[PDB]
Amino acid sequence: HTTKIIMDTDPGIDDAAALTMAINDPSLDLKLVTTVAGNVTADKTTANALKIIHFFGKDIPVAAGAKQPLIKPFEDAARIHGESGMPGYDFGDDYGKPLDKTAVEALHDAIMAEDEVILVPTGSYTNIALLFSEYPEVKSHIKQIVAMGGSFSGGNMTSAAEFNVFTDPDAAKIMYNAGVPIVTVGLDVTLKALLTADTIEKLGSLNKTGEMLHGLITHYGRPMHDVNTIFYLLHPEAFTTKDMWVDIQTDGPAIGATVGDIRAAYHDGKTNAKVCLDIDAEYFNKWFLEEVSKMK
Amino acid sequence: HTTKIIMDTDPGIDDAAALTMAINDPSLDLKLVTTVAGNVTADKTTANALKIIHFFGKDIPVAAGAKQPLIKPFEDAHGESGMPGYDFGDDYGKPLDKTAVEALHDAIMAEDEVILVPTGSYTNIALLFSEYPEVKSHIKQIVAMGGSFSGGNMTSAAEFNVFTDPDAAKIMYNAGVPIVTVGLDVTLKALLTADTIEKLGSLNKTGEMLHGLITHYQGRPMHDVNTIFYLLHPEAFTTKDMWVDIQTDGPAIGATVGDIRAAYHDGKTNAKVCLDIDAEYFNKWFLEEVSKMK
Amino acid sequence: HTTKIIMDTDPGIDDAAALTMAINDPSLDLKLVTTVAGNVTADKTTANALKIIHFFGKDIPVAAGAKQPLIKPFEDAARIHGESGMPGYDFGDDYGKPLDKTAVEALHDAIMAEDEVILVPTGSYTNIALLFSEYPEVKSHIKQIVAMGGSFSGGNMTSAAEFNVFTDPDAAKIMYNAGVPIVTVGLDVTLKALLTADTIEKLGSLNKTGEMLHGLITHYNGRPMHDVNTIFYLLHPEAFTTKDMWVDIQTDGPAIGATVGDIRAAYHDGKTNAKVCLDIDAEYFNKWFLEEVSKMK
Amino acid sequence: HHTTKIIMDTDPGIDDAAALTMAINDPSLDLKLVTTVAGNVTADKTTANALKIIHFFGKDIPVAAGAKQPLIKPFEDAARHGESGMPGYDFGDDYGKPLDKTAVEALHDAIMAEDEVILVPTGSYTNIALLFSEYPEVKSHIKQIVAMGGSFSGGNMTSAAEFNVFTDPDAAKIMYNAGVPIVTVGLDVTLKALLTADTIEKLGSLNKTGEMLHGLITHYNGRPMHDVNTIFYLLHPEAFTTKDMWVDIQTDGPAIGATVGDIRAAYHDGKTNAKVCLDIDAEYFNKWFLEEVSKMK
Ligand SMILES: [Ca+2]
Ligand SMILES: [Ca+2]
Ligand SMILES: [Ca+2]
Ligand SMILES: [Ca+2]
Ligand SMILES: [Ca+2]
Ligand SMILES: [Ca+2]
Repeated sequence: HTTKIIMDTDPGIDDAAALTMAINDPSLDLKLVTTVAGNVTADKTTANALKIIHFFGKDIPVAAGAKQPLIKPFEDAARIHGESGMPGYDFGDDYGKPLDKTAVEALHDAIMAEDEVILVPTGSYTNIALLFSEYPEVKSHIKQIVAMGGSFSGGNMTSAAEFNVFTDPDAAKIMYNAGVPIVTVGLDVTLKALLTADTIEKLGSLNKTGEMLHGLITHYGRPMHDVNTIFYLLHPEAFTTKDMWVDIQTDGPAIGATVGDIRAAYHDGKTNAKVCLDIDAEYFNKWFLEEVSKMK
Repeated sequence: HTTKIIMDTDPGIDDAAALTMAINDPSLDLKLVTTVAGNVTADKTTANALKIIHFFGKDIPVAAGAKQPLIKPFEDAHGESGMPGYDFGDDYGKPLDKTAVEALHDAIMAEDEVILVPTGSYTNIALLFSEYPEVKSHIKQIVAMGGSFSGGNMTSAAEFNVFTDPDAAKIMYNAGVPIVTVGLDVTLKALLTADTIEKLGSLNKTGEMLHGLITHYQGRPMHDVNTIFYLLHPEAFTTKDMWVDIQTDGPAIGATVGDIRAAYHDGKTNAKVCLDIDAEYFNKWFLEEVSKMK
Repeated sequence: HTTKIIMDTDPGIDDAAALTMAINDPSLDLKLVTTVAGNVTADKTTANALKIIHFFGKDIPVAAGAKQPLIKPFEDAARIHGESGMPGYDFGDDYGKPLDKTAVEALHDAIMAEDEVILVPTGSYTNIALLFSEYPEVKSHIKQIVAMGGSFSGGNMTSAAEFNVFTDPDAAKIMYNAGVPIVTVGLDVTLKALLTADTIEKLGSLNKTGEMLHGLITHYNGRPMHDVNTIFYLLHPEAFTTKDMWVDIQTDGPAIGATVGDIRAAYHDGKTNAKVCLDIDAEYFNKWFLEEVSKMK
Repeated sequence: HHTTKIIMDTDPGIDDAAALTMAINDPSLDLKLVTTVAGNVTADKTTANALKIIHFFGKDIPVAAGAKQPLIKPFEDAARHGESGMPGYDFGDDYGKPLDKTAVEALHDAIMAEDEVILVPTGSYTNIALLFSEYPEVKSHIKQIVAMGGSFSGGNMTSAAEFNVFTDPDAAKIMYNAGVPIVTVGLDVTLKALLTADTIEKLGSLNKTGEMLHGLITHYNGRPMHDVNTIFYLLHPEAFTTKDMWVDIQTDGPAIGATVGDIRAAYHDGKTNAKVCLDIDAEYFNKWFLEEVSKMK
């Protein structure tokens, strides 16, 4: 048996590393990749997902999704224009075409086709919120959501908020209230998931995949974000977790905050997320190299 | 010329009267009816739209839409149709095998120009504009039942359709498509008189049907039908272009906040707000239109 | 045999008419007038209150209060600059001085001196919020608050909000949550309290007070009267239709300054914090206004 | 040879007791006044606790009791026994009485008496918000506010919010928008300010002050020290890493009580209102704490 997964992404170098591990691990069956707009437009994140899938010679379908957040106007200060949004390696132009259907339509069809799937959002959550609103019947087919985003110890857009949640707080609130079990892979662990200078050097000489990932990773040691959704699916024993109630702040100066009820004081003992609080960084490094060494 | 219109509804007696006028006026071509959940489930509002369309012998397609608001949990306040006072029978046909969003996307992209007429909460319109922003250049305007600039009905601050899905209303009001706001400011003045309702019941089969719905619960304020009355008789309304914001949290959740002084938005407007109505002409019009029907 | 009252004001022509009726009614004992900043700064509203009290020759102390709202920055487009903020009559320049103490300190001393008082806020509620936070012991001495402000049917700063609440929504929230009984005299009644052209003509020829009030009333220019309806409520509650309900104050977002009435009683388990004024006998308001001013200087 | 004039607003509290100990006894500091606010115990009990500490050192530095409740946010009753709120030592019953005036009134008089003072709030900020609203004239007399509270890396009431800000977010917003320079002594540094087992053992054997502080510090089973870091900042700012930034207070929603730092300087046109403490020399904090207490009774 393989675990059926669907990835919703805004590649993005971090998403490229997540997709690399998901595509190549033989215990995972990646059914579908959807994209959302982020630091580049949905047209560019779509092209980037196609570039990674084509690099591995796979025919995994890509569906382009939401061009904008539900409500929060996208910060143009965060919008890179006339660039790829996934720099540091030449993929060529031979990478194929997305589906004609939207990410929401593709998610609905791919989820309803499976008894059980794990959904893995590594961008802002706009497509997931739209999916759950238009097709709430998908939820019984989803075992778990393993989401990159949030922080319980300090943000990156402000002190209070992490990028994926901050980009579409309203979509994050819909996802966090949907009643599907969530694993929160936030900055609490991703800032600890330090790919060492020694690991990054070894990566660049390993094979064509290692050369590609080295190019993306070194373009700007490196904390790895989105790839920890896949590392959690394969090695949950590498993480320390805590079940808690998570609320999304959707306005005011703390817009985009993932607020954890760390005391369990306010929600009558109810939880909606398994929050990732720590990671084995040594095993993450060993794992990352072991996995890439088996690829092209 | 005929105006192409698409109606998004939660029938509902008020939506029944709106659909009746839209179906039967020869200057309007109703391409599609979509439904949303409200006082009753999306399954029941879908059945109610199909009952009205079938009553006039039309095969106007119905697509069932959103079962719940985007964010705000629906206030539960069993057994009921949600459109009582007339027996439509069995045999009213079936919805499309796609969502309201998918049906709206296909029907709007097939036309150069359409008018969109939401008479429920705005969930399907917000989902449509988020998933398919390419529809917006095909929409001349939105003529929306909802809001109030002079006192609400769910609270003092908020009208039902906006209150039910404030987040969807915000998405619709920020989408850049021209809006006409048909709020409580005019619908509470659109009083169908006791004399009108009596004449309606004896007029014909449509009059009998509308009489049955209208009198199920002296005179009745009519809501959603004023979107169609606006399309056909804009001269019967007093309007003011203004900036409208949607309050989406706090005690004033669901408020349509009009910048009545134009103090806060650098003179920009996103809505033509209906502030008054010729109630006498509304009554005369309502009877004249129904007299031409079955 | 007199009702002890304290007025917190931002005069303002409407507050001048309220103070006029309160000073001159023999069933009322106006112990103190406090001021808050509004369309003009607190120094100007203080001067305006002193002008009205000095016009009637009374001993009534004035204490200057808050210069700014608690939290919401005062909208500069609503600030009237290099002006009195009470135009249409020259009182001269011999109107006396405020107390040395703040409005809050003067309110605390005047309320604690009475077993029972009625508080009558006709500006924004900044002083009352500060008072209840610093000296919650005053609340057992207050029989009720009769407040000018709010709307349950359309605002004047936006469609959602009335000026006095809009000006300091956080102060209004503190006041509305304080557990002192409130009567809300909002735009629902004040926009119906239309002083007719016939009344305003008769007012100007009545006596010195009528001449002074005519000067203030007709400076911009029939006229809706606001703040004076707090005093008309105290003297003639039979002139009003009221409804006890739960009122929340919106303190942020586009509906900032909204008084939200739970008109269905759906959300508060049947609890009430305000008696909301919904209708007024405008004919009696006119008759009363003329009858009262005819008994003055 | 010259002293810094300071005023402390406190809710003692073991952490405030340690802050007051250092402030009372440092020869470069002149503590003019202590005010109190309600927190984990009532304002009556925090007042008693400040008087106990002052009396322990043979001083009669005045204490003025302040606000009994937050401005707006109902006090979380799960966060309020027949308990002192400062256990682990018998201070006896000879500790004297607070001033008759409120904290606000005492703060206004003490600040206006000085050309320059530093204000040091170690509780929730209710008294400071009321002070700045009623007496904005104090602000030109205040060089700086050195505040215990906030976090830019994880809270203690929720993931988003620290206790002092969470307790009265509205008061914290008024303080952060008042235009007086702020030094933020948040959980970023106070959770690193670990008084070691070795330090706490040496403290207990040092003298009567060390015995008293040992009693309070070891009552609940090193120890992170909070409020005392305001005084450690005043004396040894070189022991801290700071960054000027714009700080907003979240006053509603699930992130209520958050101190939101514009860490990118993306949203406020490069304007700052706070010098945020991000790191501390914990080794020097320990050395300093022992050196200071060794010079006391
Ligand atoms: Ca990403
Ligand atoms: Ca769709
Ligand atoms: Ca409807
Ligand atoms: Ca005071
Ligand atoms: Ca006034
Ligand atoms: Ca403290």
